[PDB]
Amino acid sequence: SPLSEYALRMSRLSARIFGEVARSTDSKSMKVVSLFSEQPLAKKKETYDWYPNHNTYFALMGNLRFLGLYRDEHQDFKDEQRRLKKLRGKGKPRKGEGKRA
Amino acid sequence: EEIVIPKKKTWDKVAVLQALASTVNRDPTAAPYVFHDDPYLIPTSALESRSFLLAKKSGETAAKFIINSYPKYFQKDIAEPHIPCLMPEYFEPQIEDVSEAALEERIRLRKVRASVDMFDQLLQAGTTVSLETTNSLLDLLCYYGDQEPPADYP
Amino acid sequence: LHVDVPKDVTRPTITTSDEPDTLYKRLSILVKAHDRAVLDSYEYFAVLAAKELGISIKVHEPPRKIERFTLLKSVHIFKKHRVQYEMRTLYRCLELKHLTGSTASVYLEYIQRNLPEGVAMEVTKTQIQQLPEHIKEPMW
Amino acid sequence: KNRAARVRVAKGNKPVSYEEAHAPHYIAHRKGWLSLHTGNLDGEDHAAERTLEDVFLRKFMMGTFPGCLADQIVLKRRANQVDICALVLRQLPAHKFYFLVGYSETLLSHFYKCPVRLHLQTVPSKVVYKYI
Amino acid sequence: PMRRKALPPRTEKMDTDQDWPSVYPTAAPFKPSAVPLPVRMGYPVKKGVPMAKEGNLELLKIPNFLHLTPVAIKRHCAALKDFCTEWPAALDSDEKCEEHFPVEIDTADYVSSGPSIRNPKARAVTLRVKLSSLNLDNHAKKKLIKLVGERYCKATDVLTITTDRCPLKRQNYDYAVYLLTVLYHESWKTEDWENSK
Amino acid sequence: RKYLFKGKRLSIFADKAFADEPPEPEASPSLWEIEFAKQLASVADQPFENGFEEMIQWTKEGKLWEFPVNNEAGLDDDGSEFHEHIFLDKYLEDFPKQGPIRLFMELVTCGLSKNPYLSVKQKVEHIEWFRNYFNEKRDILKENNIAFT
Amino acid sequence: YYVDWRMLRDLKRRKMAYEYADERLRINSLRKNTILPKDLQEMAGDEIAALPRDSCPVRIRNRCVMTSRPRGVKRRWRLSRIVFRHLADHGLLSGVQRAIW
Ligand SMILES: [Mg+2]
Ligand SMILES: [Mg+2]
Repeated sequence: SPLSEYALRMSRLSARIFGEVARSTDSKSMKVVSLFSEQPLAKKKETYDWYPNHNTYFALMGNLRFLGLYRDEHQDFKDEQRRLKKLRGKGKPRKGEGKRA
Repeated sequence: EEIVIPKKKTWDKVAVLQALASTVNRDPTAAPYVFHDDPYLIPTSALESRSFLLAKKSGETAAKFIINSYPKYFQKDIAEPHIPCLMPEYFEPQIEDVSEAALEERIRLRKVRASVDMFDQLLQAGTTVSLETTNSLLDLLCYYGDQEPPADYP
Repeated sequence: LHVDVPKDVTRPTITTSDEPDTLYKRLSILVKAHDRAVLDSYEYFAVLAAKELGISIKVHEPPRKIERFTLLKSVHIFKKHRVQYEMRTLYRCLELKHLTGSTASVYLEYIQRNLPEGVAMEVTKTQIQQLPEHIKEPMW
Repeated sequence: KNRAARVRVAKGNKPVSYEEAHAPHYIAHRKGWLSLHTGNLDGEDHAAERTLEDVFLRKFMMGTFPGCLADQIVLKRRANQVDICALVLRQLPAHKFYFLVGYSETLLSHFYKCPVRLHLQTVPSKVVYKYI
Repeated sequence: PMRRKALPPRTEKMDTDQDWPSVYPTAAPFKPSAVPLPVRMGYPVKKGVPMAKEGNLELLKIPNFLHLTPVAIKRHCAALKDFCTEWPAALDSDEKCEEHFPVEIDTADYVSSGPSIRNPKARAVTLRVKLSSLNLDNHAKKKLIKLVGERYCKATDVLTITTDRCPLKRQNYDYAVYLLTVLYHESWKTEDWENSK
Repeated sequence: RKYLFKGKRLSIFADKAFADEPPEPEASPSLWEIEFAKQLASVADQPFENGFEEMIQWTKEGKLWEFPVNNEAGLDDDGSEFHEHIFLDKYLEDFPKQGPIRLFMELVTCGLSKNPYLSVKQKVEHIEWFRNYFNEKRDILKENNIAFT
Repeated sequence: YYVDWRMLRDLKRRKMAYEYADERLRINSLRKNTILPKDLQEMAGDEIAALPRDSCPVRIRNRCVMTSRPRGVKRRWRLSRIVFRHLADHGLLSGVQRAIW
């Protein structure tokens, strides 16, 4: 049914009290209220802190391994494969001195 | 007719823990709480008791050294409310300009030799130094007797 | 201790203020856990603690929730073969009544400090207060 | 055939602990959970952050106590407190354990900004549930 | 340099009339060397018994209540009695409370495990008052009910104002009290356009 | 005989009718006073005796949460009030009092009032940004018959 | 070191979206309405376009934090199905069990 003057003027009196939009606003223009009432996706802690600081973990554990307070079985395994590979003559070439000139 | 509302009691944040602590007594069959509660790790003799604690204090100092020497890895703060005592410490002055304020920082950090150098440099330029600030320098020098504060490091 | 006992144990200082105390008509404590047995033990500890402090308590078990999701079992292809996982949530509601604000703080601290690992609490305090003095009398 | 977390049969000479013996479908039936936090309960947040901390805390303890761990560690979170309960072999001298406890506690309390405590129960040797 | 030998468990020295609360003052993990009980846990193997306490990971995985025993809880609550305050005797019924304290303010706290104590749901506040308790003229009550819309429930005659827009709980709480005051005063005010209903 | 508090005294000093006349912090704590206080604490410094004493120390240092849990402990938004967050039309005075810009800014300030994730300072910054934006676009607005500032 | 160069590009996209969140909010609000002149809206359509492409929050992809897998991830744990199953099948996830019913 239609909204009579009493109904419409009461609705505006209510919106004025509850801090709602008081005017007649299109559905398109109600997005401005949504944009400024909701935290944006890029500002949510889930988004910007999605990853752990992989650099802190890799660096910190490497520093601890060199201080003797942490043991990396994986790295010790790789360190011996490089040592053996260098003896076999398959080691990494120096930069700028690769097979192709 | 009017109801009488009781007057609210108030207490410190540690009051409840203190009340619960009062109930319990020392366990006669257990080692001091500092020592680990394992038969293999219980101090048999008085020499081990002190050695075991010094090893604990030594391990605490090894962690604090790493935290204070690689602070960039211990800077992300995920604790709400914020815990100040679990953040890396910085003791070296970060004010580079040679001003009475920079001298005040060194005095606050308690560096004795660096503060003397910047005080003399301030005198060399002749810039004004407050008597209260000049007294803060003497306090540090007089109390430590011209010697850098004792500390342990590599 | 057989012979060596504390003489005058120190007790915390509790000072009565002049501010009026809050009046909680109800105080609902919804604990959640994956384990039913832990809730049973916590229910016994919490109901015993309330009865010892004079608080009125009732307990019921809200219906449990089971959340299930499906995943792909293989690392590559073999779509039709799946593995399913579930998480079970169990509830115990401790509904307290007619508590002053001092009684609700000491009780909640005591039971929250003793909350087992894996248990989540959701206190829902319901305070009762008079009407605003302006509202009491209509003013034009 | 299912290969997930199943210590397969040999010729009766492979010692396995209680944790290893039971396959995934016995979780919540015969064996419990190694980590206990509130982050996977319904209507609770920060499951991802609790899970990442667990992965690291397990890799840290393996390296910090190399060859001294009798079984997987048990992680218990209460409020902001973290509690690590580890079965450790009696290989190292006693004083060395006091050093590693002080070090590992202080380091992990300044890394996650929470009070972290280490609880060590020492076993003479690994406990064998059955030989498979 | 022989290997170190572990001492015998201290349970051996524990009397059967000891003060157990002192043994486990606070929440701790299960310590087979401190708990003087022959407890066993584990699905037993065929022709086998459940595993023993020493080196038992399953007992360690349990959140035990050894620190919370019936003797401890009673000794604890005895100390905690000085903190409590007495509820006013006159308010012996819920109807009596509605008479003198018609406004109900709902606030929720949440306890979880983690480094952060922050929960988004803790800001919300809910005010519930009955219109019968409010002094409203026949005109006022009709105006109050039209403005509030679905917040008013005819069956229960309760107005529910839920405010979560403000960041903090003290702000949301003060806002709900404000919303009631404006609705009450506006309801009594009569506007000329109201004569056209 | 050897009564501890019965007998002659030095009498160099007199009864303190006036007591503690100068304030304890006559000056900001000096290194001498700051260091002596640290030593007084060490006099009674004994190790933890149980989990309660350990938790008591952690609480005093902020390491352990306070109980009962308050999810907003230490979280005060600049000591603001509800009316500061909700009523934001005071900041729209510089904008045109009527017209399309007013209709738009009404929607903007309505959303900001319903925003619990921003402080008042941040909300004001959003409004200030639009004031400077429309000022820059004065010429395009004038073509459309809208007059700004 | 992060898992791979793809996770590195994603991390930077997440940190540039956080920088440009307010800006892209304020500008985009001027476009999501019917109350402002179309001349202003046509111009705001280009100010938002001129911002760097990595400021756009729809170029973020949720990857397994430990293997950097683009698909198969569960958003509550930020892990791929393969990594999740390894932790779940070992009793290391608190409350996760197999679903039998
Ligand atoms: Mg790679
Ligand atoms: Mg996408």
